[PDB]
Amino acid sequence: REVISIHIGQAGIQVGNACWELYCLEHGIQPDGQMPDAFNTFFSETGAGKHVPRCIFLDLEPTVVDEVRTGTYRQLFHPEQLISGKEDAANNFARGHYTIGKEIVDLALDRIRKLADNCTGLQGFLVFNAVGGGTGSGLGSLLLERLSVDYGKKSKLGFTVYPSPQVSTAVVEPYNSVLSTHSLLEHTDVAVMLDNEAIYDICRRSLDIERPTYTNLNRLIAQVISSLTASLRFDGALNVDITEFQTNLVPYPRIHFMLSSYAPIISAEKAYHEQLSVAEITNAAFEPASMMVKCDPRHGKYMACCLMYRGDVVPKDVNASVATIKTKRTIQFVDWCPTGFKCGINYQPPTVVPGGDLAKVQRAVCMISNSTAIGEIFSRLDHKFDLMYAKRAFVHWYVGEGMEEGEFSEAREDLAALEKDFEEVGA
Amino acid sequence: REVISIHIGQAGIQVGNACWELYCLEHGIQPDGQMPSDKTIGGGDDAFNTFFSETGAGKHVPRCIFLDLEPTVVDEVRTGTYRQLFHPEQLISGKEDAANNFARGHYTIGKEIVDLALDRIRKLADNCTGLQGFLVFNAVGGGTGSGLGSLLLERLSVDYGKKSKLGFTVYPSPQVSTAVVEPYNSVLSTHSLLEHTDVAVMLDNEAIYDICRRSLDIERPTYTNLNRLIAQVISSLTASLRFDGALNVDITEFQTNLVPYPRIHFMLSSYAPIISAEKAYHEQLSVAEITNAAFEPASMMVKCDPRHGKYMACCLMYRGDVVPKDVNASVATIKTKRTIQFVDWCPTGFKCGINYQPPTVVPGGDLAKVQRAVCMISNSTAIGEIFSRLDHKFDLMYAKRAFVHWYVGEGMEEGEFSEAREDLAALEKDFEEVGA
Amino acid sequence: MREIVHIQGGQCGNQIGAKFWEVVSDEHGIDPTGTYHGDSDLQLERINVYFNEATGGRYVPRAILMDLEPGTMDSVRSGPYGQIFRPDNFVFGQTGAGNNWAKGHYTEGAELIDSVLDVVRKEAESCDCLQGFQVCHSLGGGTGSGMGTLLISKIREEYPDRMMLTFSVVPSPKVSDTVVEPYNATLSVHQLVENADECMVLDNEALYDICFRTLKLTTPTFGDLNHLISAVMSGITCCLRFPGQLNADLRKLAVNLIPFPRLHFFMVGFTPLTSRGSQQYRALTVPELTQQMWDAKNMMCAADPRHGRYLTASALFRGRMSTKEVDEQMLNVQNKNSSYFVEWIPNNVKSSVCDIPPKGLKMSATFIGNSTAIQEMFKRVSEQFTAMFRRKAFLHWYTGEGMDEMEFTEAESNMNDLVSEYQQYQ
Amino acid sequence: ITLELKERLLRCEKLQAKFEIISAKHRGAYYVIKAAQE
Amino acid sequence: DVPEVLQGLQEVTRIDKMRAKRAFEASLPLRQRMIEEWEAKEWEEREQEILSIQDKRLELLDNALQVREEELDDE
Amino acid sequence: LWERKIQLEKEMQEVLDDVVAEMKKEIHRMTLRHTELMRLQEKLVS
Ligand SMILES: Nc1nc2c(ncn2[C@@H]2O[C@H](COP(=O)(O)OP(=O)(O)OP(=O)(O)O)[C@@H](O)[C@H]2O)c(=O)[nH]1
Ligand SMILES: Nc1nc2c(ncn2[C@@H]2O[C@H](COP(=O)(O)OP(=O)(O)OP(=O)(O)O)[C@@H](O)[C@H]2O)c(=O)[nH]1
Ligand SMILES: Nc1nc2c(ncn2[C@@H]2O[C@H](COP(=O)(O)OP(=O)(O)O)[C@@H](O)[C@H]2O)c(=O)[nH]1
Ligand SMILES: [Mg+2]
Ligand SMILES: [Mg+2]
Repeated sequence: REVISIHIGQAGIQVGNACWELYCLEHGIQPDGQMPDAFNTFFSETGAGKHVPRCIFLDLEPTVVDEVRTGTYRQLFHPEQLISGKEDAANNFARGHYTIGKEIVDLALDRIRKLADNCTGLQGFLVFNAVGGGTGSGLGSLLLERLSVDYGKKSKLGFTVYPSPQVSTAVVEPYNSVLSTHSLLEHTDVAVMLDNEAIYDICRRSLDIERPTYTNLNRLIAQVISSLTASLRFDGALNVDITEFQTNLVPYPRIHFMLSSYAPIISAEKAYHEQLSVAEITNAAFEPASMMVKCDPRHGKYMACCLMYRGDVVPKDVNASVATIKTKRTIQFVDWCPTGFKCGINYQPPTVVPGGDLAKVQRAVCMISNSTAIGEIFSRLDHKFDLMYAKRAFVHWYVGEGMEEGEFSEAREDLAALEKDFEEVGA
Repeated sequence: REVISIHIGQAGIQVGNACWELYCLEHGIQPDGQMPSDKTIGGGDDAFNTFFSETGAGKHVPRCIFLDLEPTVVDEVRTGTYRQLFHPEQLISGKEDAANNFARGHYTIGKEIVDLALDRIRKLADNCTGLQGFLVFNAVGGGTGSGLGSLLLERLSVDYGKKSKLGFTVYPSPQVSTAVVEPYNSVLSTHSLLEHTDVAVMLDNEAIYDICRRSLDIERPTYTNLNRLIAQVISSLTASLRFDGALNVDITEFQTNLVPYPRIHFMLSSYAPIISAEKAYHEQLSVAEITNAAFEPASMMVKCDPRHGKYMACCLMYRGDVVPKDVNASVATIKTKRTIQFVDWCPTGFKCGINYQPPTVVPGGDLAKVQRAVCMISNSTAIGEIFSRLDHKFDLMYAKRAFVHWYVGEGMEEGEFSEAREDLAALEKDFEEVGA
Repeated sequence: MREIVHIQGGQCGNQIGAKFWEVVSDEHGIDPTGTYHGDSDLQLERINVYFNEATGGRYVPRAILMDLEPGTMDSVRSGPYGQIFRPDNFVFGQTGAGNNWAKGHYTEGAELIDSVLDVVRKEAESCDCLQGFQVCHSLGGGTGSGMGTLLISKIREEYPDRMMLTFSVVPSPKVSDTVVEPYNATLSVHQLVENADECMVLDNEALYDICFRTLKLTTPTFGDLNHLISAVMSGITCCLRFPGQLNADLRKLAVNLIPFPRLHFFMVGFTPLTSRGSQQYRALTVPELTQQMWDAKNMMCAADPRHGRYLTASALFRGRMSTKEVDEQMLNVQNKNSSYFVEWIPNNVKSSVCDIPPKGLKMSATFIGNSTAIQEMFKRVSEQFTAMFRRKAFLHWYTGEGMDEMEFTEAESNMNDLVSEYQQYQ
Repeated sequence: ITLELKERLLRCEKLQAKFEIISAKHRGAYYVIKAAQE
Repeated sequence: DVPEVLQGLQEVTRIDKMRAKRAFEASLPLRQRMIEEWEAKEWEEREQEILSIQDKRLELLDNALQVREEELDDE
Repeated sequence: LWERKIQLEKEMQEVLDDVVAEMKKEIHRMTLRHTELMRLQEKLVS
C-alpha cells in the first residue's frame, strides 16, 4: 500500500515542504528521522531507527531546493532526492519542456524507478505542480508522459495549483496553462485543481486572515492531502483506497477534475465556542464559500461526490446528513446518478500542526466532488488565451525555443473539444 | 594457507602501502607489528595466518615483497608510519629509475635485482607451511611495474610453475592518460602477462575516478583515494581463507570455475556498495540492489561496457551477514534480466561465495561501516575491445618508429615488438572466435 | 550558480558602478578591505554571483572598468571601496575619445576592443553558468555610447544566448552638458535596439527632479544620483542572491516584460524614497509602497507615463510580506487605472517577492514598466538631431574621421521606426 | 552576417533538442511489428 | 483482386509503387518482418523525397543569399 | 536535416497506433459460448 510523492517547481516543492512536516509530526517521527507501521505508505524504514520519505523534490532553479537542504529537515530526505537543475525555466513552457528538461527528466525517471523498486505494494503516484508557470508546466507535461508510457497502469493523482482569474502573479499563464492542460487531460487520471484566489477568500472569511501568505495556504492543502491519505495510513469503520476513489468518481475517461473542500476550517477562538457535528459539517463543506477553486457550483449539476470523515464519526450520522443534504433543492445532482455519494470514515482526529492557526478538532470532513460547474473555468481561461493570442503576442520566445505556431492552435482546439465534452455530458 | 604478496613499481608499492594498512586494521594488529594488550580481538588466533607470522613475542611481519628500482617511494615507506611493522629486508629498493622504459626495467637494471628479490621470495616460501598462491600488484604503463614485473613473473613461472598467480594490473584509460610512451610498455608487458599469470584482474585510473565522482561524491579524487577501494576489493577477494565462510571459496575456485580456457583469463571487477556517510544511512543496503549495482556497467574498475560482449562466467564474493536465500533469488533475477546476455554454452555460470565477516572501516576514510558487501569478478568478452583499442593506439606510434630508439638502445630488438603485436592480434582473434 | 559580470563604460558608467559596488558590498556584508565581517550567513550563501574568492577570505568583484583616460580610474581607486577591484581589469588608453563617437567606436574602440575582450573572456571563463551581463553607460559621450555599443556588439557575436542589462543614462536636454548629445544618442540607440536585450532608460533630469521633490535635499551632487541608481540596480537582481517566496530571475523578467521582439526599453522606479524628516511621519504599508511606486513623479524618466498606455509592468518587493496583499494591491491598481493598460493583454502586471530587504529599510520595492510613453524621450532627442543635422553642424568631426552621410540618415530612420512602433501599439 | 549565422546555429540546436526529446518521449518504431503480430 | 483499387508523374510513380507492393505481398505469404523491412525501405524512399525537396529549396535560398550579398557589395 | 528527422519521427509514431477490440470481443463472447459448453456438460450430468 504505497503512493510516492513527486514535487515539481517552487509551488509543488513548498506544498510538499508543508505536507511532509505535517506527516512527520502526525506519525511521531522527528525532523531528523527517528521515532522516540502506518508510516509504511509514505516513510520507508532504512537502516535502523531511520525513516526516509518516498518523495522527490525537483526544480530547475537551485535556490528553492537549497532552502530545503539548509532548513530544519536537512537530515530527513535522501540527500539526492533533492534534485536541482542549473538554469531556471523562466516561466517559459517551451524552455522548460524541451531545452532544459531533457538533461534532468531522465535522472528523475531513474530515481523514480529505484523508489518503486524499494516499494513493493505500490498504489501509485501523487504529483504536485502549478500549470501557471513554465517549470511545473513543461516539466510536468513531459514527466507525466514519461510515467504514463513507462508504468502506464499506475494512477497519478495530480494536485495542480491552477491559476486564478483575477489574482495572477505571472503574465504568460494563459499560454502555459493551455499547453499544460493539453497533456494533463489525457495523461493523468485524477487532477485535483486548486485556485489561489479561492483559497485566499477561504482564509479571509473562515480564518479572518487579511494577509494570507503562501505558508497558510500550503498548510491548508497539506491538511487536505493528509485527509485524503488517512484512509490508507490508518483504519476506519468505512474506508476508501485509490482504486475505490478513482473508479467511483471518474464517469467517462475524459472527465476528471475534482473540486476540493474542507471543514471545519476554523480558528481556535471560534472552534472553542461553536459546536461541531456531521449534520452541519457536511452542508458547510458543500457551501460555495468553502470550495477551493474559483468556480460556481450552483451553475453546474453535480455528478459524483466523495466524503471523508476523520475523527470519531459513527456511520449513521453521515447517512442522516447525506439525506438532509440531498433533500435540499439548491444543489442539483446530475440526472443519471440516482446515488451520487461515496462516504468514508476514519478513527484518527486531525493533528494540530504547531506554527499555524488551524484548530485541534474532534472531527473533520474532506470533500472531493466531480461536477459540471468547472466548464466556465476552462471557458474563461481560453478566452483570455484568445485575448493574448489574437495579436501573436509573446509567441517569439516559444518560436525561438523551437515550438511552431500550429501546436498552439491544436492545443486550443483540444481545450475547445474538452468544453464541448463538458457541455454534452451536462445535457 | 598463507598467501604472499609482491608489489612492483611505484603504483604497486603505493597500493601496498594503502592495503597492508587495511589488513593490519582488519586483524587488529597495531601499526608497529603487535597486537593491543587488551582483548580487542574479533575472534581467532589464525585469521592473520595468511598475511603475518608471530615471531617469539607478538611481532608479526607481513608476507610482502616491495620491489622497486628507484628509491624515492620505498624509503618514503621506510620513514612513514609503518616502520616497526614491515621487515627491513623485504623492502627492496634498487639504485636508479626505469623511466617508462621496458628495456631498462627488464634487461639492464632488472637482471641485477631479480636474483636479489628471488632469495627473499624463497626464504618466505620456505618459512611458509601451506603456501596458496601469489598476488601480484603492478602497473603496465611504467618501467618497473611492466619490465621488472614481467621479468619476475617469468622467473617465478620457470621455478614454481604449478602455483596460482593473481595479477592486479592497471592499464591506461582510453582518453585520460599521464605517460606518453605507455602503449609500448603496455603491449610489451601484456605479451609476458598472457601466458604466465594464471588470472589477470584489470584496473583503470579513470574507471576509478569516475566511480569516486558519481558514488563517493568527490570531485577531486586522487591515488590515495583509489588505492583504498583497491585494497577493499582485494580484501573482499581474500576474506574467504581468513574468516569462517558458510559458503566460502579458496583461491583455486577462481581458476577452477572462472577460467574455461587457459588462454582466456581477463576479468572485470566490481564492488558494491560504494556509499559514503551522507547517503549510507538514508539508502537501504539489500542483496538485491547491491548486486544490481554490481552488475550495472557504471560500477566497474575497468572502463568498458559489458553490453558489447557476453558474460562468460562470474563469481560473487559476499561479506557480512547474508542469508543464501536472498543471493539465490538475486542471481535468479539476474538470469531473468534482459540487458546482460550470456553465451548459450554456459547454463550455470554464477559462483556465489559467502563469508561471515562484515566489511571493515579505516579511520579518516570515505566508505562507512556497513552490514554486507559484494565483489563481482566477471570473465566477460568485452575486454577484447580494450585490447584492440590499446593496439590501435600502438599502431600509430609504431608506424613512425617514434620513441623506438630509447627502447632499442638496450637489449630490446624489434622482433619482440612485432611478436607482442601479433600476440595481441591472436588474443583479439581468440576473443572474437569465442563470440556467439 | 548563475553568474553576472558587470562592465563600466565611460566616466558616468565608472562612477555609477563604483557606487554600485560600494552598495552591494555592504549588502553582502564585506568591508572595503575585502574580508567578510558581517553578521549572518544569508549574505555569504550566494555571493558567488558577483565575487570570486582570491586567497583566504579576499573577495574580488566580477567587474571590468574601461574608458580612454587614466584620470577617471585614478579617481575611482582613490575613492573608498576601490581597493577590492582586481588591478588586471583596469584597462584604459591615454588619448581620450573627446565626446567623439568616431573616436569611441572606430579608432580608439578598435584599438582597445581586442584587449578588453581578453579580460571579459577571462571573467566569462572563470565562471560556471552565465545568465547575462551588466553594462553601465551613458548615451551622450564617446567612451560611453560608441565604445559601449562596440563592446556589446562584440559580446553578442560571441555569446548569442545571453542577456545584457544596459543601464543607459539618456542625454536629457535640460540637463545637457555637451554641445553634441544627439549625434551620439541616435547613433547609439541604432545598435542598442539591435543587440542589447534590456536597455534601462535613466535621465539626470528625472533624477534631479526626484531629489528636489521627494528627498528634499539642499545640495544634491552626483553622489546621491549614483546612490539612487545603485539602489535600483542592486534591487533589480536580489532574486538571485536571496531566497524569496516567489522567485523570478532575469530571464523570467525579460520574457514577462518584452511582448514583441524589439520593445525592450524599460522605465524604472524605486520605493521607499523619503526625506529624513518625513521618514518619522509615514507608514510603510504595502498599499503605500504600491502607491508611491506608481507615483508618476517617481519613475526615473522624463516621460510622464500619463502620456500613454502601459504595455506591461513588473514589481519586485523585498522584505517578509504578504503575497496575497501584493496581488490584490496590483489588481486594485490595474482596475482603477484600466485606461492606461493595453487592452490585448489581460493582467498586464507581474509581481515577485524576496524575503530579504535592503539593509536598514525593513521593506522595499522596485518597479520596471514598459509603458509606451518612452517614445517621448526618443522624439525629444530626434527633434534636436534633425534640427542640427539639417545644416550639417559639427559633422566634419565625424565625416573626416570616417563616417559617410548616409549612416546618419539610416540612424534617423531606425530611430524613427523605433519611436513609431510604440505609437502604433498605443 | 556572423549574427545571422549564430542565430541559425541556435535554431539548429533547438531543433536538435526537440527531436531528441520527442524520441525519448515516444520510446523510452520497433513496436508496430510486435503489435501487428499480436 | 479488385480493379482500380484507388479512385501526373507522381501519380504514375505511385501506381508502380502500388504494383510492386502487391507483388511483394504475393511473394511473401521472420518472414513477415521482411515485409516490414520493405515498409522501412519505402519510408527511406520518403526520406529521399524529403531530401530532394529540401535540396531544391536550399539551392534557391543559396542563390538568394548570393544575390543579396552582390547587391550589398555593389552599393 | 533535423527537420526531416522530426518529420520522419512524427509520421512513424502517428502510424504506430481498433479492429483488435472487436476481435477480442469475439474472443470473450466465445468464452461465454464455452461456458455454455460447460452448461451442456452439466445438462449431460443431470
Ligand atoms: N499554493 C502556492 N502557489 C504558488 C506558490 N508560489 C507560486 N504559486 C503559484 O504558481 C503560479 C505560477 O507558477 P510559478 O510561480 O511560475 O512557479 P513555477 O511554475 O514552479 O515556475 P518556476 O519559477 O520556473 O519554478 C502562480 O500563479 C501562483 O499562483 C506557493 O508558494 N504556494
Ligand atoms: N591508481 C593508481 N595508479 C597509479 C598510481 N601510481 C602510479 N600509477 C599508474 O602508473 C602508471 C605509470 O607507471 P609508474 O607509476 O611510473 O610505475 P613504474 O612501472 O614503476 O614506472 P617507473 O616508476 O618509471 O619505474 C601511470 O599511468 C598511473 O596510472 C597510484 O598510486 N594509483
Ligand atoms: N549620474 C552621473 N552622471 C554623470 C556624472 N558625470 C557625468 N554624467 C553625465 O554623463 C554625460 C557625459 O557622459 P561621459 O561619461 O562624459 O561620456 P564620454 O564623453 O564618452 O566620456 C553627461 O551628460 C552627464 O550628465 C556622474 O558623476 N554621475
Ligand atoms: Mg516556480
Ligand atoms: Mg617505478
